[PDB]
Amino acid sequence: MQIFVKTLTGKTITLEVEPSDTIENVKAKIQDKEGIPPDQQRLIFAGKQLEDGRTLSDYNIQKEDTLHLVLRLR
Ligand SMILES: [Mg+2]
Repeated sequence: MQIFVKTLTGKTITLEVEPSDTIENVKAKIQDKEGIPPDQQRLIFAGKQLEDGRTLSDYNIQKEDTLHLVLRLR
């Protein structure tokens, strides 16, 4: 399924994912597309800060949901 990850400027990063993909895996996909190291990425959905070891399904993320990406220096 596709999900969207919005950056601070409103850019959409579209990812192809499965419900059993982890947040670690999502950050790896973002690194591959955008070149941003996973350790610099913070993902948020429905007000929750998303933990690397949990899955999309653990957060009830569904097709075409919009996550937010916030970045940190390092
Ligand atoms: Mg896969």
